[PDB]
Amino acid sequence: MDIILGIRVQDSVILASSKAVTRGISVLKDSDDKTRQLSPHTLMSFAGEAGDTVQFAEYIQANIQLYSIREDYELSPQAVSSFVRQELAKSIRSRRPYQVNVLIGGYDKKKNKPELYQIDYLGTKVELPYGAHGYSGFYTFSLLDHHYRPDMTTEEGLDLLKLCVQELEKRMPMDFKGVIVKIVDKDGIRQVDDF
Amino acid sequence: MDIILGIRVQDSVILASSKAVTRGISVLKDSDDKTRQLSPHTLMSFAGEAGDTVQFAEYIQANIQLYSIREDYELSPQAVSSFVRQELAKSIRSRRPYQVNVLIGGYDKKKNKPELYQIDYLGTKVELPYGAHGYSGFYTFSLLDHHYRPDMTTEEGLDLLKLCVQELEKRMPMDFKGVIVKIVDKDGIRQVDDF
Amino acid sequence: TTTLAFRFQGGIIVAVDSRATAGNWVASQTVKKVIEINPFLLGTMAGGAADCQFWETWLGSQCRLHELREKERISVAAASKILSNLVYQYKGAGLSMGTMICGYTRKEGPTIYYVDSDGTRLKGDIFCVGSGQTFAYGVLDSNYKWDLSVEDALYLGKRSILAAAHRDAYSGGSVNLYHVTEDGWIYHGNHDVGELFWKVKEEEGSFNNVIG
Amino acid sequence: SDPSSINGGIVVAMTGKDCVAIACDLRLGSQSLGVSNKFEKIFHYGHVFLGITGLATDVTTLNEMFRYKTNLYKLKEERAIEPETFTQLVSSSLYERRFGPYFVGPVVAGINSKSGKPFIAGFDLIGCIDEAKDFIVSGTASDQLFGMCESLYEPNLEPEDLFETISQALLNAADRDALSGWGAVVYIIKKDEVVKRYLKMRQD
Amino acid sequence: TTIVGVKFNNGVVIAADTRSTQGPIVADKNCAKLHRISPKIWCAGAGTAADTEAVTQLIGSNIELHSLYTSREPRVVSALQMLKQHLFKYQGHIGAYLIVAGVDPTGSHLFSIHAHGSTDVGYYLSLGSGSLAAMAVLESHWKQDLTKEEAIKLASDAIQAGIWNDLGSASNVDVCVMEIGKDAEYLRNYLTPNVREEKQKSYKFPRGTTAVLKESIVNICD
Amino acid sequence: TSIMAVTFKDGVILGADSRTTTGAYIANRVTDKLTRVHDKIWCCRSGSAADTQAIADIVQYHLELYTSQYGTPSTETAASVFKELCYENKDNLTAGIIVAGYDDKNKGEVYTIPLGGSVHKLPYAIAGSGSTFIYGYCDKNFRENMSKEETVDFIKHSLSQAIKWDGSSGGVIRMVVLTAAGVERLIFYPDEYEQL
Amino acid sequence: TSIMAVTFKDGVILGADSRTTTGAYIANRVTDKLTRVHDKIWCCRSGSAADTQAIADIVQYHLELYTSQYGTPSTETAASVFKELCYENKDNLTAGIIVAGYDDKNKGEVYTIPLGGSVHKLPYAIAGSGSTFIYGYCDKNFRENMSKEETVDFIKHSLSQAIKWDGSSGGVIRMVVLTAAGVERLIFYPDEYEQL
Amino acid sequence: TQQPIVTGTSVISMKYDNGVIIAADNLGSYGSLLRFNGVERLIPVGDNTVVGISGDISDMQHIERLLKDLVTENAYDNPLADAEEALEPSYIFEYLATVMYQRRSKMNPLWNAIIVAGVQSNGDQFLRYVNLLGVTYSSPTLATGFGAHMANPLLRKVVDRESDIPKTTVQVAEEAIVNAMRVLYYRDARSSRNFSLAIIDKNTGLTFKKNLQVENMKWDFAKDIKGYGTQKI
Amino acid sequence: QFNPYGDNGGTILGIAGEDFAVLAGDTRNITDYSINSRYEPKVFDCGDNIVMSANGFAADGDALVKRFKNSVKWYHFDHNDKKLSINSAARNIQHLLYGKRFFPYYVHTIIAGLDEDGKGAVYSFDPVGSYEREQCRAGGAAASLIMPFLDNQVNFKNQYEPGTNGKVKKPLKYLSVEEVIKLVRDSFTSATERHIQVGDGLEILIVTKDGVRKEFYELKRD
Ligand SMILES: *[B]([O])([O])[C]([C][C]([C])[C])[N]C(=O)[C]([C]C1=[C][C]=[C][C]=[C]1)[N]C(=O)C1=[C]N=[C][C]=N1
Ligand SMILES: *[B]([O])([O])[C]([C][C]([C])[C])[N]C(=O)[C]([C]C1=[C][C]=[C][C]=[C]1)[N]C(=O)C1=[C]N=[C][C]=N1
Ligand SMILES: *[B]([O])([O])[C]([C][C]([C])[C])[N]C(=O)[C]([C]C1=[C][C]=[C][C]=[C]1)[N]C(=O)C1=[C]N=[C][C]=N1
Ligand SMILES: *[B]([O])([O])[C]([C][C]([C])[C])[N]C(=O)[C]([C]C1=[C][C]=[C][C]=[C]1)[N]C(=O)C1=[C]N=[C][C]=N1
Ligand SMILES: [Cl-]
Ligand SMILES: [Cl-]
Ligand SMILES: [Mg+2]
Ligand SMILES: [Mg+2]
Ligand SMILES: [Mg+2]
Ligand SMILES: [Mg+2]
Repeated sequence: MDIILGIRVQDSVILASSKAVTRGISVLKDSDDKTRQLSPHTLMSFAGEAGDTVQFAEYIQANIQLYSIREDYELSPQAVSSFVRQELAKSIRSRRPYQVNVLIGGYDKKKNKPELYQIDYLGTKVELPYGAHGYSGFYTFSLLDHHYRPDMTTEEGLDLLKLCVQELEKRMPMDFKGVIVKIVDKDGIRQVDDF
Repeated sequence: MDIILGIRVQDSVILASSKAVTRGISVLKDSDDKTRQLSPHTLMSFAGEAGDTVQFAEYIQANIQLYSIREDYELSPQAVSSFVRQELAKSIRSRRPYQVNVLIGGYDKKKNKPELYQIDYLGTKVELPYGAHGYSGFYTFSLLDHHYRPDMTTEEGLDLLKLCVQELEKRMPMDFKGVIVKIVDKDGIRQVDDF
Repeated sequence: TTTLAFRFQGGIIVAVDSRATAGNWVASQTVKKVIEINPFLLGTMAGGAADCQFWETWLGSQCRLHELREKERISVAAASKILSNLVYQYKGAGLSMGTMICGYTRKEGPTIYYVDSDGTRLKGDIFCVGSGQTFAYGVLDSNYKWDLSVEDALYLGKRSILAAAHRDAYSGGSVNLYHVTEDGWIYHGNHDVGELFWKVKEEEGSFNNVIG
Repeated sequence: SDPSSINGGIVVAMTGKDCVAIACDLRLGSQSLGVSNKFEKIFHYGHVFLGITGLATDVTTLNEMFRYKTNLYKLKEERAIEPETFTQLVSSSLYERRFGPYFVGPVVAGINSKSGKPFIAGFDLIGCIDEAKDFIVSGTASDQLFGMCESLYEPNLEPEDLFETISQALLNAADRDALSGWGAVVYIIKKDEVVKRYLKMRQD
Repeated sequence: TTIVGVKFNNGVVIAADTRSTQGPIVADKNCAKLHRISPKIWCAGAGTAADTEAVTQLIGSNIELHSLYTSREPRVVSALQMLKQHLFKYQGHIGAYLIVAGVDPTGSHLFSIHAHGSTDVGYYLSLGSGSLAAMAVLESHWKQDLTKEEAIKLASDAIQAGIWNDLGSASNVDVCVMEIGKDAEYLRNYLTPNVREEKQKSYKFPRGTTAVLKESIVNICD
Repeated sequence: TSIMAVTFKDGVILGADSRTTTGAYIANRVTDKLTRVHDKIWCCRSGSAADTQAIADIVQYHLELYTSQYGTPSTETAASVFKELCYENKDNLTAGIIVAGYDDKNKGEVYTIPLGGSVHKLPYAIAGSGSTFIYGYCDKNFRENMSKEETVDFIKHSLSQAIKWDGSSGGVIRMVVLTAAGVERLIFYPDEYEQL
Repeated sequence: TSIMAVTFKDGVILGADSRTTTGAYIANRVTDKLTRVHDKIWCCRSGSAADTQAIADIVQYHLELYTSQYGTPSTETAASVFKELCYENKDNLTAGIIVAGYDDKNKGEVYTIPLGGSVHKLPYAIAGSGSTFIYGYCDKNFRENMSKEETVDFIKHSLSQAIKWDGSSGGVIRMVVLTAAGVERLIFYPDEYEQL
Repeated sequence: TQQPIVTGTSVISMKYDNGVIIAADNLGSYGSLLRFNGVERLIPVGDNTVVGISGDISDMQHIERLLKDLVTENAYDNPLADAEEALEPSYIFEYLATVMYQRRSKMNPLWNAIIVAGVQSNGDQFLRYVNLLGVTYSSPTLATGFGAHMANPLLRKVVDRESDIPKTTVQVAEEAIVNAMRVLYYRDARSSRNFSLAIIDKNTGLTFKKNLQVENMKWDFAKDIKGYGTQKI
Repeated sequence: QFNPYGDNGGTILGIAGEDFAVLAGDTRNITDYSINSRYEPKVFDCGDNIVMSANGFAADGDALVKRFKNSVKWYHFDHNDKKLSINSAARNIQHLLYGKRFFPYYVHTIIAGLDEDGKGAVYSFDPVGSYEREQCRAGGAAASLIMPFLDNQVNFKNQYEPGTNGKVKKPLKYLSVEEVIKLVRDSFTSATERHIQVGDGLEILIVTKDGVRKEFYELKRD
């Protein structure tokens, strides 16, 4: 798919992901949720080749849910991100690699810290304060470089995210039909229904 | 460029043309007028390869304006469309052809009739009640097939044109930044400033 | 390459970077991507160094010949169109140019034209051209207003290039500023990014991802 | 397309008098787009230091692999691995992927705990050992680094002098490379103390 | 790379240069291109460096185990056969071009192996980018019934021809001498044309020249 | 490469040049292309040196193991082992081999195995890049039941011309004589055969 | 194609096969590849039939006009006109021509002009696809100052072998004799030359 | 753009104390076929210059005619054609070098490598190279094709730099050239035993030697070489 | 297919002083792994106190230099023996290069001399005519090795003043001709070590108000 953004503020991680699904000349859907909850305090957004994106996300989801049941314990975002990276790093040298780029937004309940990880289809992991995949970063990183702070509130994070989406809506050629925004914090995961 | 539409109603021809100019990854402009007045009662919209479009349109414009001064007389839309077709038909077998598709909307003052001509870069001319170039027709011709009449008013033509633009905005992947609409009738050419 | 130019209350702001590359190799950090066509016209340079340099200094010769024959300053529209018509003749041959022809005349006021080696000629209020154009657009679009002071507009243009110099690998070196008014252009210095970055970071409180 | 120059980055190592130094930039990008300025390329397993340039996913993978192997080595051998031995382990491990290699340019640096002798070594992506006395370079600005090292370097430098030489080699080489920079780290290594310094450099 | 092998009346001598290159860049100014397969069997290698090192050690390992199994000194034809059959297996993808030499209970031997697995026999041989310079010297000065001292000179003269005239060859000259009845003598940097020349200047920096942001002690201990 | 094998009254003689080339560079000017797969069964090799060596080595192994179980093999049997390898691996090989041997029962026999892996029993055979230039000469001058001296002259003259015209051929002319008497090796240097 | 020209005591003789092929189909089995550019200057044609005809026609025109102005041209002059066309148009031609002629001053002369457009004056020359197989035979059997009958036998035997081995060559063996006596055409059929 | 058909291999040359030597074999190859065995590839221009040409023979014959025409043209209205205004090696070279680069710039090159060897009016030795690309260079030793790889190393052992030229005699130089020609016959698959050699001395003038042969060849050691490794018989 | 271009190796270096300028370049000429000449001059005196070098494909380099020298000659004829200023020469060369924009001179051109105020000047060109006045510029094969060294040792990049720790830069003091020649020699000695196409000899042309002087130094011949 197209645009997926992530921003880590003081006490939460915010993921924004486009709603459009365009197969060639037609926009088939304008309300697609490009994300999966891996665990109560860990969310993963994704974008890449059709089919592979969802197949990969649900495969990861299942594995983390299996771990959670076996140990009666939630893995740290760092641990989940490392598991995901390894799967992609294994995948890139497969017969047919997963063509999927992901952002992993999680709240570590042990450290009481939000954490954002950006991983591409090669298995290239980086922890960031804010991240993006595809052409999104080309427009949005300049704004985030200017406006971002580590001590921002969730509301300020959302306002800065609106400024990113506005810039994308102005300068990007493709109509991505807005974004679904989700917040990950100590209380879990919730969706901002008005954006 | 991208989307150009034309519709011939009872007493006028209406041309709608997208405002976006996208050079690669960025939308450089969102207020571009993809049209030239060839004579007081003849308007030509255009779309194709960058540079060629404007270069061709202005070349045609100059030629028709030269004719107008020499004869102190306005050529019929049919005559202008035939001149334009010949230039493109000459062009297609040139060293470097004009990669330009045009719609010519004119009001024939002699016959008191609106006339719409669709001509592609090969020099393929057809007179139509409504026309389009590029991927626009794929969405819009079904609506026009259903809703169009030869006896429609200009206001009804504009309402039917809004329905076309709405469908394009819903299903086309590219954000073409709306359209500039222009009406060609017995009183000349005018622009609808609110659309 | 990152170049920008935008219209506002106090005329035009033009800001460019200084980097030139050959693959991953940084060939130069001291390139002049602004050409002073005359006391009222500026041209920005992006793409092929030789193509832009050669044809923009040639453009100056044509503009000079115009005002000799017509006893009048050439319009920004006419000057830009001389360049666009020229490159259009060479279309397909492989010229690589992304330019902004910026200036001020009485009849036009402050005017900017985007001229392209594909033959594209566009009039507008804001333009960013080059490999780092997207980075510059972000800062510009979120802070632009018509009612900006020459001082604030200059800083915005300078800051928008800095943003691009940081993120774009093929942009950087230093920032050249120009301000175009009713009485001509005015150079506003060369600003090394190696000093400007740390200065802006400290004073502005931005760039919190980098450590310093 | 070229895997060794997608992410970008550099590593350099130098020997001094009873000391070694290893340094790296902090950039990780996706071609022209800079992504991270905290991507360190130097790791250590006990007292042996390993710098790795090239494709970032492999940099990460190999680090995790050599941590894995040096940890088992230690459990069985009941001692930490030495630079000379680790060098052979890196070569072995790379060559086993001869026809499906890791796209990397590793650099080993450290001091032998028994002899006290300073040691550096470089490799190609498939295991060939370059065991230089003076210096080792790696990455997208290796040509630049070779020129800087070959002119600036002199033998038997003291730890605090070696720091200046290697830092200036890296910095000026990175500033002539579009895909290197965005910060830098220098490790100064002595027989029983190691100092890590982050350098201030231009952020473009 | 210039590598050479010359037979003499009571043994055989091997030689090589010491340059390694990535394109036009010099990677190592003192690469050791002479390898030990067994104590009295050495081979010189050109081509892909990792392949020459790896294939030389693998066969060296198997030769050692074979020697122990058979309770005998290893032969040169055994190394030759093991090497060529391995290189052939990989249809030239293992870029090892070798000159194999040694003494064993059968006598003294000199061979060459190409990456595809073809072997040759001779009294004098050369491989590498500088092989043509070296062979021109060998074809001009070789005679049969050489002494140990004459053969070493001929070999090192051949290696010099490559050093000067071939851009892929430079720096020092390594030699190894395998004589019958004697221990093999590996002559690392047998010839060093004299050196680098002192540099007009010293570029040692003033301490504090480099700007620093942070410092910390690294915990290497357990 | 210029190779040939010729049957005569007392047995068979194999002949070959000694040039190995990498493009236009002569990598070896004293090559031995006459190789032994059994006491009195030899072959002439043309094409890839690596392929023809590997094949010959495998054949020698097969005939050595044959001999240990069933006694001395026939020349026809040796040719069949060559054929089996060349035919079954025809996609991956570039080998043109002439097999020649001496039995007491069958006397001198010659089998040629070109690129495809086909076998052809002949009175004499020529192969290699330089063979093209001596098809006319060899056809005109060959006779059956020649003497040893006549056959040596025939091979010497034929390969002399092949060498003269083919750049891929040169050096010395090696020959191997196979008779009841035993195995004799011959060599002829440029100064001898060039003046013919 | 198998063509050759041979100088001898009384003059020169040209020889050629008569096969024209389109792939493996013999489009013409009775072709005349011996063509006349002047009374006693002829040529042998190999390569493209269209190219070699066009060239020969142009040469005949040049020598006809030469003769009208300056009298009978030399064989060397004819070869130069061939060369000029073949050399200057080397990118667009596929022609291998042998020029042979008889002067009273110079007697029999032979010039060969291969693909590149170079000229080579020789005692005798062979060309065409089938020439490859008779380099050895022709080199061994050619003598200078042969008789007419010896030269006819030399050409007949040589082309017989060239035809035997080359599939692009065949049919009849045509010959043209150039002497002071005049111009004599000879022909030799398969039944005659195959049994040689 | 073309491809070479009938070709000539190495041309080797070197300076010595009183002049220059140049040599080249008499072969005209046609791919792997050693087609023409009597080709002169050394072409003298006057009594002070020799042009050695390798590569495409048809282009060589064209150049040969240009040089012949150059001599004729220089004589026109020139009373000093056999004296002060005679053709120098430097004139002949520069002409060829101009033609070669012009032809490469039209993408229709003369597929050759040329060495102009001669002695100037003031007695100075002239030796310079030019090829199909119009690339030119001068050195105490010059060689084309395989000669560059095999001959130069041998000739450079005699004259390694400019200061070795006055110390090198014509006998030593000729000896080195003749040895190099032997080595090329051992190792170049497109060489012939027969060759031509030319000496241009400032005292004795132009000495052009034809029908030379490679002699004193070592082949006897071939008898001892058996098999390709393990074979003993 | 015919490739009209070639690579003759070599490396050049121009440094502008306060009242002088130097243009240096090695004297080695190569193709692939072979040396054509150990002494083939690459930097030329073009008259009017201007020195020039066109490094890369020697045929195009020689052609360009030849044409520019010719341009100087005709500039004298057409403009009453007026001296061609270094800035005027630079612009003239841009037009020579760009004239072949669609079939370029495959060379990196540098010129050096003095400006009209008597100060040292160096101009650098790309193959298709883009140019810029610089204080320092290396060109050719080993340019990537040398330029960073010059950024550090001529413009004092990344160098600060001890004690201040990154706050105060090393001041940009002017360099003497003796100091510049040391940097040039060390640059070419370093380049020779790590680049195979660089060596044999170094020739430097120094330009002052008094005229053009030459200096020659040996380099390693391997
Ligand atoms: B900029 O990147 O467009 C820049 C502008 C120019 C005026 C210096 N161009 C370059 O850096 C180009 C390469 C390039 C990089 C990225 C996008 C487009 C083009 N470099 C050159 O033209 C050049 C000129 N001389 C020497 C080396 N490189
Ligand atoms: B010599 O040229 O044969 C030499 C032999 C010696 C070094 C073992 N070879 C090399 O130096 C090779 C050249 C080469 C480059 C690229 C692909 C294949 C071969 N060098 C290396 O293998 C090499 C060594 N270290 C780092 C990188 N490459
Ligand atoms: B002969 O030319 O066919 C010869 C016979 C071989 C058994 C020594 N072959 C070669 O010389 C081949 C190349 C070749 C030339 C002509 C036709 C077919 C093949 N050479 C090699 O196999 C070779 C060359 N250099 C190194 C190793 N092997
Ligand atoms: B001979 O084979 O070269 C022959 C000589 C020609 C003068 C009659 N040429 C041909 O037969 C050619 C094909 C060819 C075969 C072998 C080598 C080169 C060319 N044939 C034709 O030109 C031809 C075939 N069919 C119709 C017309 N022309
Ligand atoms: Cl062999
Ligand atoms: Cl015909
Ligand atoms: Mg149509
Ligand atoms: Mg940058
Ligand atoms: Mg060398
Ligand atoms: Mg037939």
